[PDB]
Amino acid sequence: MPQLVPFYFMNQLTYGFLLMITLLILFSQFFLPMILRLYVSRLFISKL
Amino acid sequence: VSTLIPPKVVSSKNIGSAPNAKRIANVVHFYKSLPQGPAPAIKANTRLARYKAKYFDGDNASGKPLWHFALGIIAFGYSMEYYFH
Repeated sequence: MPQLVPFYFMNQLTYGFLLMITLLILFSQFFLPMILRLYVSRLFISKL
Repeated sequence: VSTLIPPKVVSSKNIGSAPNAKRIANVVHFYKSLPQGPAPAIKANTRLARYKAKYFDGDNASGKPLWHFALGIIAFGYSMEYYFH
């Protein structure tokens, strides 16, 4: 199958694993903590 | 005999009850409170702050942006089909 046999396996795969590391960092430092703002904000609202 | 001096001494009723904690919270929160919050998102400008405003605001979540977003990717590969064929 040409979609499972290019010669570009390592080329593709390099760009692929780069996307994973990017997203991991992106979630971890940015996007997960902005939901945690919703959680904490709710608990402060809970206090008031 | 001569009355004791407690009734005329007060100085720890201000930690003595629970709404003191709430009071010191809501003197800060409400005193510097705004009448209304700032924003429900508004940036994406380039004639696309309108795209976000119509579709990705709190006003509605409807299938129109989905269709639009789908169609962009369809337009890419459909043109490329004739680049491949």
